[PDB]
Amino acid sequence: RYGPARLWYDMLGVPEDDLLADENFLMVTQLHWEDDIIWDGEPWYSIFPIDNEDLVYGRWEDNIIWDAQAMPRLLEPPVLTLDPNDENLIL
Amino acid sequence: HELSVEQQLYYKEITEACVGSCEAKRAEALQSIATDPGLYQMLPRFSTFISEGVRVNVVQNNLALLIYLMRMVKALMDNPTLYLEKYVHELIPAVMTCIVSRQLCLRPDVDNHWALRDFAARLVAQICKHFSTTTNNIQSRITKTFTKSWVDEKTPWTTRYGSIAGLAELGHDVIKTLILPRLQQEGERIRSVLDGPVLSNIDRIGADHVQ
Amino acid sequence: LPSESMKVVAESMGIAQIQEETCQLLTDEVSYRIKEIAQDALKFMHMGKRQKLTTSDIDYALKLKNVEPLYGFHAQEFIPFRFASGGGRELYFYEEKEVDLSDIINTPLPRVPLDVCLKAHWLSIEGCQPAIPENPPRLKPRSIHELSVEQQLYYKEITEACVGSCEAKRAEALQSIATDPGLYQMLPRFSTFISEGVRVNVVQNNLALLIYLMRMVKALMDNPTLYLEKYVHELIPAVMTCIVSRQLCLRPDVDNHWALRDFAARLVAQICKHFSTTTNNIQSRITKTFTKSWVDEKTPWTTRYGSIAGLAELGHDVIKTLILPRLQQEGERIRSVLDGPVLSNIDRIGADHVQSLLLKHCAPVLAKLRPPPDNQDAYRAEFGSLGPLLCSQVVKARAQAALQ
Repeated sequence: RYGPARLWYDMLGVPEDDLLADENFLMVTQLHWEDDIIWDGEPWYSIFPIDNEDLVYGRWEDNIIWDAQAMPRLLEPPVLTLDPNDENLIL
Repeated sequence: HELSVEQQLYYKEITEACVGSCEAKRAEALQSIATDPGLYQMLPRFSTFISEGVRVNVVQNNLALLIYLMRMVKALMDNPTLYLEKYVHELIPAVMTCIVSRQLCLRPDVDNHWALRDFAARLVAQICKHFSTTTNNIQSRITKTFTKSWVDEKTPWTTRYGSIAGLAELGHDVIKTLILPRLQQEGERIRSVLDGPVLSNIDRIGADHVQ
Repeated sequence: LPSESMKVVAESMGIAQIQEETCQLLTDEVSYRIKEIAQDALKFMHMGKRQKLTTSDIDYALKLKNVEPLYGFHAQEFIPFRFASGGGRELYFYEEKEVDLSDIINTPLPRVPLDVCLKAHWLSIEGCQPAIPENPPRLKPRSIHELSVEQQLYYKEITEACVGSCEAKRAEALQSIATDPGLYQMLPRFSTFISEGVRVNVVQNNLALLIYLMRMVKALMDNPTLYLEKYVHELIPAVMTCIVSRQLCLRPDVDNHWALRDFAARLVAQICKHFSTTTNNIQSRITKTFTKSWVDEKTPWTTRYGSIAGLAELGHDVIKTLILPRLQQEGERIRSVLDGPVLSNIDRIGADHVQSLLLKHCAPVLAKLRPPPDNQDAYRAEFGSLGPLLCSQVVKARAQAALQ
């Protein structure tokens, strides 16, 4: 309740504490990469970049609220997790 | 971890400037969000604020505060310094909620939910132009949600309007291979437009907006 | 067996006027002997470890029941043809039932296959099955990359070998790309390295960097294990760009080494044309871009030559339906370059290459649909571009056909 989004919590007043085939959607069949064609120019530590495991792996599509009234999964308040993988954060 | 008092005060002033007391402070707050260099360490707070505020539309169907939150997202995207790759999983379903939900209005007949529809559709086309990678599969997932919301019957004319708006803001090949097969659906639409018997319902304005 | 069939056999032998009970008596006796042998030929199949029931199983099942696996002929003498089989009769239902006796002599005999050898490999290493080609295969925690450090080191070695500092290193790395089974789950990083490379490698037209990347694309395509059409959309621009883009280096010399690039590149694009095909997405999209490259006015003589080559290997019908109504434009372009008179620009070289390629394609397009009559001056109705030399190319093609 007192963390980030406390303003929303206080405003609420809560106080505890075949066209669906996979290929159709592959972006080779849905994109104009013909513009990308350029006519005339004018490891003890992994070298490759590490991507957000939640974006790469998690199903963020369970948080999409398709219908406000009939929402299939009961959602819960989210705690701040302060991922330390990201640089630019002191801790 | 905890915000220092400087940025706690900056977060408070910037969020309360985009709630609707006056327009000039809102424009200066959005021009602050779009053009400051050091707003990281306050990006998770802004993402939480925006996603919870779009969720709070279900308790109070406020069109105006949703337009303000979508202009907050549009200002967050124009910032060159901050990278929204780690927080895009929160902003995608908020803009999606502003697109494909059915009651975006308090008075459904007079409120132009229609503009928060094409504004958020342009926003999600930008959010899947800048961030879609083959590891992400952002654009293919977004097209799949829009497509199975459009092809499936029983969907209201508002959410079909949102689906068609997003699919048509994605580009030309998408409307070639998604919209053009179901052009016969226009006949099913004109079933309820040219031909009655009920006329004074709210389906007609949404149907000819879709048309 | 059908009793009607037994009657046909009986009256075609001299035994006429057989009763139905006489005829039913034949078809339960012989249907038992077929069932007795096929149950007995399944013993040789189960002792073969083959679960196949080959043609030789019935030859041993017959010999087991003291009947000659003699098929089609029965020797009441037995001495010359004992229980050794003759391998059956190679006969069909849809056969011709009459052949010429010199047709069987003049056909080439099939190749005797390789003899049996003993190779060893590893089904399991201390419990784990290896992925060799002989086998079927609050702070959030600090995440790990989805590649191992052996895999990441392998990627670094293969990419630093594929930029072609040494040729033997390249060739192995290309074969390693062509047959590594575990090269999936590293394929995003290879596709991104290719794509990103060509785009910052055409800023300065570095031909080797490009010829090596096109060979890397060709080595990525013929690998049978990996699934490519998730990266097919990223791949199409990079292979296509090298063939028709302008050359920031020297167009006149490494012209041919650039046409050799356009060749190994036409290979990856041709794979894209033949594979990955669904309705009206890939082949028609690159065909439309090639045609609006062609109908383009005042196009670069490098872009023009590359697009001409690209539309050229689209197969049999594509040049049959597309290159036809455009000969006059090609001739006019050649005439303008010839007028010059300045030869300083790469325009003359581009024109000569385009004309030669178009003339060769037109030659078989003609050899293919029409007889080789009036090969002297009838081609003057098509502006007289290749004429008698085109006729000579058609004659060489006819000689190759005769050799075949």
